[PDB]
Amino acid sequence: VGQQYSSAPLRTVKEVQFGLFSPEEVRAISVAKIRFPETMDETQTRAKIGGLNDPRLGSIDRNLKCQTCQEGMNECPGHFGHIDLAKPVFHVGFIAKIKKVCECVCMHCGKLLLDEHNELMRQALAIKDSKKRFAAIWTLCKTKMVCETDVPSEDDPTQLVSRGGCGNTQPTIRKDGLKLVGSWKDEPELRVLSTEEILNIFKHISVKDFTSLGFNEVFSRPEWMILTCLPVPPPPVRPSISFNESQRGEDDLTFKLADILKANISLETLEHNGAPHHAIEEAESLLQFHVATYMDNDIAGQPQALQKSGRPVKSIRARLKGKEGRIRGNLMGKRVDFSARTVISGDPNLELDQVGVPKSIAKTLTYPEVVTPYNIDRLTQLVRNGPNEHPGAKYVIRDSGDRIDLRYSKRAGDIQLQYGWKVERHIMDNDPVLFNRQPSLHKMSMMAHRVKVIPYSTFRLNLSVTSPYNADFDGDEMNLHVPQSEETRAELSQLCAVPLQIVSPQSNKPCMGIVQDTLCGIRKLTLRDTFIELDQVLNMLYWVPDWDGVI
Amino acid sequence: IFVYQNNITPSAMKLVPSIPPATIETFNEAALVVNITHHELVPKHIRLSSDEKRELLKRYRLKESQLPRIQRADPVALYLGLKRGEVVKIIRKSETSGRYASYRICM
Amino acid sequence: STSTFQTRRRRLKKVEEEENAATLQLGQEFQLKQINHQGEEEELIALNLSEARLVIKEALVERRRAFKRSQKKTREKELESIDVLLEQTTGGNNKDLKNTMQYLTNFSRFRDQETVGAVIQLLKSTGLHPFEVAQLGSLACDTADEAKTLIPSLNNKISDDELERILKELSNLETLY
Amino acid sequence: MFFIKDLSLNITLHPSFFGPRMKQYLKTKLLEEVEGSCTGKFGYILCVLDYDNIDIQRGRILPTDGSAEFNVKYRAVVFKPFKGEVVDGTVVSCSQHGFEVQVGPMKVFVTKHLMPQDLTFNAGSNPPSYQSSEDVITIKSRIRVKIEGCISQVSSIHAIGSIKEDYLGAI
Amino acid sequence: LRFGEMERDCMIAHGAASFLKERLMEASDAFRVHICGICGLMTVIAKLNHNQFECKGCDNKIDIYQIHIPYAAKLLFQELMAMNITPRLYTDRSRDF
Amino acid sequence: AGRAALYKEVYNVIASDGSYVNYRHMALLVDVMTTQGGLTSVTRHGFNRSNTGALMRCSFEETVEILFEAGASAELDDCRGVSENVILGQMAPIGTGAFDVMIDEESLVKYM
Amino acid sequence: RLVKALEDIMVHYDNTTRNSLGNVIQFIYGEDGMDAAHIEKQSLDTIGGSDAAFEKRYRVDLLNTDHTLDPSLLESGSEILGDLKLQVLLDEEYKQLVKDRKFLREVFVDGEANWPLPVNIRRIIQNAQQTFHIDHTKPSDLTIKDIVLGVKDLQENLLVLRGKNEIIQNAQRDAVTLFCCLLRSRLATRRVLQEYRLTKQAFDWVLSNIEAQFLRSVVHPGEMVGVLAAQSIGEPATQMTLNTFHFAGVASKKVTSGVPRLKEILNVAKNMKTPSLTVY
Amino acid sequence: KAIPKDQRATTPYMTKYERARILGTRALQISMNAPVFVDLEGETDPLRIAMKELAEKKIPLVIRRYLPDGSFEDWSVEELIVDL
DNA sequence: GGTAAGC
RNA sequence: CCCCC
DNA sequence: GCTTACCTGGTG
Ligand SMILES: [Mg+2]
Ligand SMILES: [Zn+2]
Ligand SMILES: [Zn+2]
Ligand SMILES: [Zn+2]
Repeated sequence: VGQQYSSAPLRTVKEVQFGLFSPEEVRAISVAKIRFPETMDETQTRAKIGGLNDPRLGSIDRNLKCQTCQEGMNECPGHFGHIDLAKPVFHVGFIAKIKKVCECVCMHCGKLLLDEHNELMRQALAIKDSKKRFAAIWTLCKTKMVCETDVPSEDDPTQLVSRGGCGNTQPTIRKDGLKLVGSWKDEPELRVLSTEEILNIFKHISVKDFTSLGFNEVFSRPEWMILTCLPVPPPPVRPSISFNESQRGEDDLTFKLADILKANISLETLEHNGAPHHAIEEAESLLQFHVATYMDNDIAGQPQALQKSGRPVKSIRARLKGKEGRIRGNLMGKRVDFSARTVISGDPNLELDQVGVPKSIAKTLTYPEVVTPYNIDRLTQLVRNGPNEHPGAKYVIRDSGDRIDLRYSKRAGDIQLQYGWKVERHIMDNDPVLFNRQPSLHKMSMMAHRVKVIPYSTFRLNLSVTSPYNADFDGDEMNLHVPQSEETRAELSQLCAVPLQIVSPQSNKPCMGIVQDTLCGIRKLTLRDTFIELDQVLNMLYWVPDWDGVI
Repeated sequence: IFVYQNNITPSAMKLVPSIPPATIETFNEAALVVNITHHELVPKHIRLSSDEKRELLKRYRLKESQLPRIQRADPVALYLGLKRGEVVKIIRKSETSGRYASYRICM
Repeated sequence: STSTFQTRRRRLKKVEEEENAATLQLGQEFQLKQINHQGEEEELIALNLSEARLVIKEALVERRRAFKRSQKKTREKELESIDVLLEQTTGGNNKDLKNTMQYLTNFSRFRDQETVGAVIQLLKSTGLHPFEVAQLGSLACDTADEAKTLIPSLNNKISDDELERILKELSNLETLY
Repeated sequence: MFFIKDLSLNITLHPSFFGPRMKQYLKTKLLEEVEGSCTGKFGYILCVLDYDNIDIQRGRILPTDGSAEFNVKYRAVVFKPFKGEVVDGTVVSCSQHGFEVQVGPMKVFVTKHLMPQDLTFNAGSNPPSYQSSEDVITIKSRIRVKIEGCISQVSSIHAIGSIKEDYLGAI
Repeated sequence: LRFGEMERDCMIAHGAASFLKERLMEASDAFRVHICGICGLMTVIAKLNHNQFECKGCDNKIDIYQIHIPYAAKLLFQELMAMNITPRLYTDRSRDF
Repeated sequence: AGRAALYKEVYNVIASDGSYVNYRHMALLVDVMTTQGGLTSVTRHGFNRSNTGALMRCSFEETVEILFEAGASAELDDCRGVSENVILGQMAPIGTGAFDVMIDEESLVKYM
Repeated sequence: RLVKALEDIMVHYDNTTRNSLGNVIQFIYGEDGMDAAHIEKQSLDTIGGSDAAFEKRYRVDLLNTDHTLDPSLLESGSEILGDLKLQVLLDEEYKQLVKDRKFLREVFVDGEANWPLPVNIRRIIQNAQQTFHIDHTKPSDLTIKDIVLGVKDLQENLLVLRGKNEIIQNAQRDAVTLFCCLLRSRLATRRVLQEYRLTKQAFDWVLSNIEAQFLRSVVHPGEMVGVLAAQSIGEPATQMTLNTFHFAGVASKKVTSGVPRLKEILNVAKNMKTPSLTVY
Repeated sequence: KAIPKDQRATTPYMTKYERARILGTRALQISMNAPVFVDLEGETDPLRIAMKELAEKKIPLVIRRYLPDGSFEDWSVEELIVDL
């Protein structure tokens, strides 16, 4: 299920280990170096370049060409490349954490501002939950504004023991946009702390110290919150919408990456050349801007990295942010195949658990049946019927993977079925199907029904089942979902079947009764005054399917 | 148990944990005026022995983590003088079953 | 592919892969302290070709017994004899086993299980590594110098004299082919 | 060397085989998959022992597919070569670059330069040989080699060998 | 049609586990990835026809797995990776709890 | 007593409206809001800030922020929650997923 | 928010209610271990009325001519008068029924008798009478032992929890406390004979059915109880109003109510609109 | 860690979910041409066949009930009581 | 444009 | 947008 | 005790 046999063992995910990329790992997992803002045109020749939007990272042209892997569009996950940053830059997502870590460590020697020699600190270091522990250590260390050489000994308060020298005064760090500014102590020494400066002291934090802060020696060292080697995501993440040959619109990410690239080439040029040093600070802060603005383009610090159109550039963070987001809109909820929707109509002649399905829908929706000696003859007949007669079939899936399209196949008239083949046949009477009415507020908003293929364009349902759905026939639309396994259809029939939902466990009472015409007519039928003579009594008895035949 | 009128000076409050294994508990006179355990909404909380606790965890196949928790500062935890780790059995009346017992681990 | 009994430990930690030698640095998979199916710690099983030849022979014989039970509802000579058993139990396609049996039958020093048992007894008193014990049963040495050169691991472990007593005994047990 | 190892293979069996002679087919698929195989990790998985007692265990039926996956716990004879292992073998091929030696299931190749200077290749001889002041090495001759190193090659391990050092060579 | 969040909630309430997976996988975007056994990443350079596996910079080739995940999650993970986050997917439990 | 009062309060809002919910539902909500020792709001600050797995918590409200913190603190999601199995397209340990199904070769033989 | 907060709550194979971390939320689902679809409002008789009427309805005194069981009610009636050995049994029966009434009056302080419980006992007896064609003008073949000990044994098989230890066995005793109160109150010797007029065959069928029905009623390990609760509180919330103004036109009488009060609650809002003490 | 037979404490009755999964699993297998342990007296639907195999208690499957700690109780579909 | 938990 | 309980 | 940073029903 992602096409074509893989010899690799298939397993399920049991654990997800979150972490941060070391720059060394980004280089290790890279396929292409990435160095030109240019995406394509080999000078002018329409084909992708050795710089951006890959050699290598994946493909376009629905032409296999995916670097040696050579697997082609559906099969190929893209491959990451990298871009080496001319100067280190903070990751937006970690700007605050960086501030807090600087606020916990001596900005000179990299030691923790407090230790075991402080009673309040000991209480915090004891904290089991890393998140709560870092919050405590910070609340303590933030105020500590000197890297004490010696502190009073555990026994004698008059005497002191050397902890870990340095003795340097710490700044009072304030965030100025994407910059971190310090104020040491006449009037205070005000200076902006460089990324390199921070990175360096983060690199100098003891494992014991960064493990005391929320960090991980293996998976997430604090120094990794500072970016140095940027992973370039492959084309599948940033697809180039091709408007048919020599006309292709690249993704916003592709454009942003080109800006990161251009800003970087710029900085690397001045750094190498006659660096005017007050020009260097500009190209540096610009690189910082693009790298920030690529991941998050909704920062408090107003300038909203715009597209030349006046549009604001879709940050990666923006793609994930809920309802329409990646998580909420694509993972928690999906748009799905084997589905149908029409206007619902009511039917007194359908059993409580049946659903009237328009032929057109029945001929579209298709359950895939495995050729077995029990169905071999039946399925053979549906294949013969083709995709246009009601009891029919659309495709025949062979042992040999590929599916036969009965509407086009030259062999569609022939086809001698074999055990194990799947016949994708039309939805038929008594197939269990999931019927739904949005908003789905209850378990009873979705119930399994037995198909009843019928004429006309409406899903027809039994009047009694109207109430659980909270549906009426003033043009309400309802949804149908077709189960595809002999296993999922058993879930529907054995768990979600309409008759199984009769008593609701919300209110602890039944959730379906007799309604409207029948409720009105039942009172009328059952008064003393109401008598029936033979002629009708017989038609009335004949109407009860289960009648014993006894007058 | 120290029953003070208004307040215990911070200077004196420092001496409190200074004598282990003995534990000092400070209660304000005003707090003790009414016995909160007597309230309509307050059920019977019972202090479990180290062995009774061992069994509870065994029988439900639990990590201490997975037990419902009671704060150390909890009016009832303070009343029983519950230490951290101590489990309390809670017998409440149920409108569903007649009686229902919960457990809370003092953290 | 096939897995083992040695439980996976290092998280990411890349791959700090170490070399394998005769400083008895056989893999992680070939450590002295092994863990058997039953869960217990077992010592490494290393076989001398002879020990090895008989293990495979016996294993294949019991397989034909099981295969015939379920079907209801002298070196030159021993060489053809084996090719019959293999053509009966083995998948045919297993050339690796056929090449092995020809090798093992042509290079075993000890024919019978009594002689193999005697070797195995003698060399077990030594308290040497299962690798050195298997090499002392597979390579025929005359002097402790031969043994100690060919099996470098042995070096300070056994006395030159004690080793020489052992090689005299192994030479006496050597089958007259 | 030539070890015995406790191992376990995961086999996924299709519903068609969920009949009485099921274990019979699992033990079969185990011998196909595993026996005659070679890994850098374990070496050559030469022969599965105790056929009468191979452990099937229970098999989990897999969610959307009907198949059942068993971890077949077993015990086999393996051959894993090592650097510094002294092996006895027979000469198979022979050239101006050296000679290859059959050692059990694998080949150890000896370079002209990883053999004593007096051993000189003779193109002439039938079959081609390596001769010295008192020795002749050709196809079929027995040699004691010291493995210099190994290479894991998909379904085989090969090695470079020496007969330069003392007590190695013809036998 | 959208089988949304609320719809997912009724399948949960129903206890229709297998129906739910089918609706999100087979009925929508099931995809197959090759995961390295060392870093839990989608690094594996799997050449299927040649049976070549490889995760360079793990120097794998051997410890590799096939996983079935919704393409949108393959996307989510590559997006998180693009933001220096490593969502390492493992096929065994290290915690054992 | 806090839980007892909270139930009384939750009940009284639903019931004043005329509406009826079986006890066990409100009981459960009130219990969830309470097992942590104090009052845990059904908000992004409340329940969503608990020790539950990253991916599950990111599915409600603080999506990206949750995932960054997950990365920096090297969080381990055991995929025990529904949301995690939904994101991974795996059968959740829910209802028909709350147990395993095995073939018994012993009985498989006995049935022949 | 309700759904997202309760998502992961499910009933485990140990009848415990747990979340994704495996933390216990409820030790037994909804305190009783019963599935809400098998719960029906039933009347706990014993709780109300005068002590006199209770005594009339339940007390059987074989040692007293006026308060014995009438020989018309059971065949045993004539020889049961003065039986000290059986009176010790009826003395237990009455003592427990009193103990029950005392306890019910502790649980439900207002005296409210109607509570949703599993197994509609009214119907079982009703059906037993229509099945065996109960003759309310013929003496019963039941014994006092048949009744007294019969009910006692049934209580032993009303299983919610299983475990061969005191924790589980006590937890089991507890879960069944309120049901057994109803059971004992409905199958008292005086009630069974003088009201229901059951036969041994009929009474047996009743005990049998109560057992079966009770078992059918317990929650199923795997129930996604969390979402269920979230949706059960969610759907009525959907129908509440923002405004209401039922106390408008009278200030100095203000209440928060409806949606706003539901938010104040779920948000554990610190600055609530209508704070109020009710001092007794 | 597997709770031994004599020490099993879970319900003797098959859960509504266990049943649906068995019938589903067995129908699936039957539909994939798996061997049938019942005499199909003219039956054809893999679910209707599975139901027969269930009713005749000739389903060779076992449920592995997992407790929240990881330990488990294996239960045969033979010994499990199908009421419902 | 409403609430709270940051500084 | 323009439609919904 | 003020400013920030999160959120705001369902389909089509
Ligand atoms: Mg309408
Ligand atoms: Zn590729
Ligand atoms: Zn310092
Ligand atoms: Zn890797």
